[PDB]
Amino acid sequence: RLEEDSSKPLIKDLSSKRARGFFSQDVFQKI
Amino acid sequence: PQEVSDIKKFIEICRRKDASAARIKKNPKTQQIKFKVRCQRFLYTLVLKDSDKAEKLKQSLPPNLQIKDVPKRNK
Amino acid sequence: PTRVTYRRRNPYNTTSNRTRVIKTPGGQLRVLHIKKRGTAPKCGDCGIKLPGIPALRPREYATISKPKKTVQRAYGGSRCGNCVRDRIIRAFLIEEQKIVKKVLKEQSQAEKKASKK
Amino acid sequence: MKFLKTSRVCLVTRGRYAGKKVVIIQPVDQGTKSHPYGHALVAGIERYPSKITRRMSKARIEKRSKIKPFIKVINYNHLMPTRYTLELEGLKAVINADTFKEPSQREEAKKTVKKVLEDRYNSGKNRWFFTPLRF
Amino acid sequence: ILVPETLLKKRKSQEKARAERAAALEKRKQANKEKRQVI
Amino acid sequence: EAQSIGAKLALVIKSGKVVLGYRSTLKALRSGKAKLILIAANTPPLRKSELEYYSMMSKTPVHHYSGTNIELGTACGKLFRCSTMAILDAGDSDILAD
Amino acid sequence: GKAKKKGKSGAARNYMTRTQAVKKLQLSLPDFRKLCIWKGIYPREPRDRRKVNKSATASTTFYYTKDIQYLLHEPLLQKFREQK
Amino acid sequence: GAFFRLKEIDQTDALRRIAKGKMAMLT
Amino acid sequence: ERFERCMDLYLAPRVRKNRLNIDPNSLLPKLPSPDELKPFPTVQQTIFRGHEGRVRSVAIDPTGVALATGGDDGTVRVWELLTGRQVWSVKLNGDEAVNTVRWRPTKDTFILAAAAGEDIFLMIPTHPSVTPALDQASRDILNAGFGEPPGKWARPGTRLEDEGVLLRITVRSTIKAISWHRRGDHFATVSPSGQRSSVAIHTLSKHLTQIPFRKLNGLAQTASFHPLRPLFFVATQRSIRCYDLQKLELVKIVQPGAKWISSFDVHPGGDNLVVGSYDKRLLWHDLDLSNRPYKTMRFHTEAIRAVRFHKGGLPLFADASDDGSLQIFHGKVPNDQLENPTIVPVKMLKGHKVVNKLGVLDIDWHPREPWCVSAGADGTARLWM
RNA sequence: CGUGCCCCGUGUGGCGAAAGGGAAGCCGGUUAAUAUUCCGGCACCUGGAUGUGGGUUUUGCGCGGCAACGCAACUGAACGC
Repeated sequence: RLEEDSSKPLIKDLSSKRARGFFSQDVFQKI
Repeated sequence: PQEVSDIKKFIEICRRKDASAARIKKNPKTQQIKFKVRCQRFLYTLVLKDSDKAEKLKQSLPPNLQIKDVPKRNK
Repeated sequence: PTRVTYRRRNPYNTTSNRTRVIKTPGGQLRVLHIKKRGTAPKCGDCGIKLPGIPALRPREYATISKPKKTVQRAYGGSRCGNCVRDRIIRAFLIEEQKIVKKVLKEQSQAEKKASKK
Repeated sequence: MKFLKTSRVCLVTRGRYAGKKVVIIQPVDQGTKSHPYGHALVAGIERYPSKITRRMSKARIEKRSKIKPFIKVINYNHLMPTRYTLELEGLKAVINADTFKEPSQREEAKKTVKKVLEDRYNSGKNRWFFTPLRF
Repeated sequence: ILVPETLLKKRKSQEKARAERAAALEKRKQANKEKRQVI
Repeated sequence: EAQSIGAKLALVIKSGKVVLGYRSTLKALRSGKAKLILIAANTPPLRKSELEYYSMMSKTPVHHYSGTNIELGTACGKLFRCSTMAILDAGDSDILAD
Repeated sequence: GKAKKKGKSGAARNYMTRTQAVKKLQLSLPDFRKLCIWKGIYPREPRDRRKVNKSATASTTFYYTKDIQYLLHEPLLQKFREQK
Repeated sequence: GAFFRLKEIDQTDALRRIAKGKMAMLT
Repeated sequence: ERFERCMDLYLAPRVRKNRLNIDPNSLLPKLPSPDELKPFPTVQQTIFRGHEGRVRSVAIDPTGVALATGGDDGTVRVWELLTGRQVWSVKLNGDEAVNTVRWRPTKDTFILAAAAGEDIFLMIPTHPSVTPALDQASRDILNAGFGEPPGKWARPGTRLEDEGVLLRITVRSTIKAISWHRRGDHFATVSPSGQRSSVAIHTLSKHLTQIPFRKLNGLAQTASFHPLRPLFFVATQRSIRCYDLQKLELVKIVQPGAKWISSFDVHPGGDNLVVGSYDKRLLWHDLDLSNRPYKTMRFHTEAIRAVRFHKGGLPLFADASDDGSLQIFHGKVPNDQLENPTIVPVKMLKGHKVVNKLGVLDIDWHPREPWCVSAGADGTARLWM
């Protein structure tokens, strides 16, 4: 139990991103 | 063996119940006086360096405990 | 005479027969048998010697008192200060990661129930 | 920005008080003549309250509910900040360099800290602050 | 002046602990009575 | 885009204020004026987690550099290893715009 | 010179804990209490609880070893076993 | 065993909650 | 109740005890009449007021007519003893509080030594006993040796000489103790945070600051010179080490049974010591009988801040504590050095006000008469006869 | 209360080293022949019992230093490292 009381992205990777970084792999480019 | 440099500390060490022996050592070459008391688990020696204080201390020493001067050429 | 001899009936130069040469008040040169040197205690996480703690042989520590064997700190006399600091940091960060993971699990459950309803 | 504000819970990780939960009372980022470094005037508790059961007497309940504090100057490098915050009205300006230089004043400061932290523990909040750290 | 006497130290009383244990045991006995069935 | 990462790191160190090393980075985060943090990949995990906790408390953005400390130092232009680095002033770099 | 072990003599031989006494007498606790009540055997306080037993808490009751021996030689042990 | 990581908390209302840091206990 | 009696009979451990039945006053010591030791101060007689903040230091001039008080407003002030007149006031280092003030023990020459912050100020006061001849002799004695090193001697600022400050020694840490030597040629400084430079014996003549004892085994609190011999007592937080200076090695260590030593004073004879400590405990040590306390006294409910003997043949010693209180004790040492001194409190002195749990901070005895002066954190000095 | 109930862990014992591990004694003198063993002096270690002093205690289990750490002692069962 999480007992609680009663009272700009930080990871800025410089340059969806996940989809375009995954579906752009070697096998997908090769087919 | 332990060293003592204070007279009343030596006096109370002599007043201790287990205090067994006492002796006076005179070194004329280096002009020193040493008061040795054998008190069971250590031998305590007071260093005096002054004859007037030696006189006073051997006067103030407890009477029941016998004090003696060590002879040269110990047998 | 400048030549010496053993006096413990063990004639072999074993690490238990360590000796040294002394010159007596009688003018004679003879041997005293010495014991092994004491080893300093080491930390448990790293192998660094713990400062402040006498380097004695095992049973000798029984005669010395507790404060002479310890340092007034958590894990004192068993772990060093750097290791204690690292342990505190690790424990706090582990608790923090657990709290963050529980928050994420609660948010995931809230999203699941929102999608269901 | 500056996260080491006045009401800020941290935990001392070096010294006799390693791994001990503490709260800042006054930060000195620039440092004084003594302590030529960034430091904090802080108050914590040495012995935390002990758990209470129904099988022991009221005097024992009170004795294990007692709390014994400490007050200290400690280096920022020997703190490690905690995100949590403790707001105490009694601990406003209880300690200063004069108190840490005068032993009577710091004794009175520890008495005041004991009273206020006992009052909050009796109130029943900040149990994370009042429980020991497991390390 | 020392006065020889005899003293009887405080004994460890188990009254409270037996109280909680008996209460808990009676609670599960009520549970077992609820679980009981017909004959 | 690591080539661009290195180019803008060189530009930001040439223009603005940069501090290198764990102790300097921690002091900057404690001061609360640091504007960017970089943590190398081969940095010890406890060190990394403490730095991320500090940055989260200070709300100072932090980025995980792909390479190791020697690579981070080489990219930053000096001839030693740098596990962690902090940027206090951006100078005239767009490193903080993203 | 015999190298005597640390806690194998003295108050350790002088006193026994209640658990040790019960196991040595091979008795149930009710029977042990019956015999202690009848023979007037009572707990005692050694000066050094740790020297008696290094794992003894403040709630542990100690007993005289000679009293335990008297209990061992009492015939009501045999009487109790016969009645059982 | 795992250490604090900001990658799986970034840009989230969970990150907002963590940065708010109310008293929290895992029991 | 009857069941509990049975359970007591067979379950409660039985212990044999020799109960103590004595008269409570048989434990109490027998003390000679407060009246039979008549020469002793009784009530406050003069008020010395004017400091903005708390007064940290009070001292009597060797002559017996001037009082020197140092206080947190940065001010050192010399005052007329009998009348309580503001004679000279001067501010040393602005916001830096004046820690201690002492006079040069010599009567022929007239210098004041003040410690505020990390600087020691040597001053020539304007007083109606400073002749042109005295002024020139004192200025020569100071300006006798002009013909990171430990200690930078230097000439102070133009305002400082225009007001009467003549010499300024600057050290690494903040000074809290100054002790003069009887000859006046040497003066010692104690700075608690000086680490290895905590204690420094300075020689005014040769203008030299020397660190004689690098290793001290504890944080330095105070120090003093022996009244009759080349020996130096340094009081750390837990012990007092006696060092012979002619050979420059430790000769003795004495152990006050206290957590934090506040102050100590050597008897004029030199064989006895009084130690006041923050744990509310006074200790008299016989420096040739045992290293443990010879006698321990408690009369105060707050920490002892000062202890001070009389140097004028009067058998008296004072103890100042933050209860706003003074205890005036009678201490008589036999001149044969072989009998035990008799210690009898004579009176309790009250009247100082307590602010922020701080009371009286300093005490000094008049050179020839049973008169005392107390400096207390209510900002005030008080002359007691 | 009800003459019971709980934990934890294997090769469950013996032998095998007068060179492996290991608590602690040195000097002077002495005999026809023994000596780190005898005499003289001066020490040490282990185990046990127990008293005085001291430490803590009506802020429950002491204080100081940023820290490394320091001191005359300065609650600590089972269980674990």
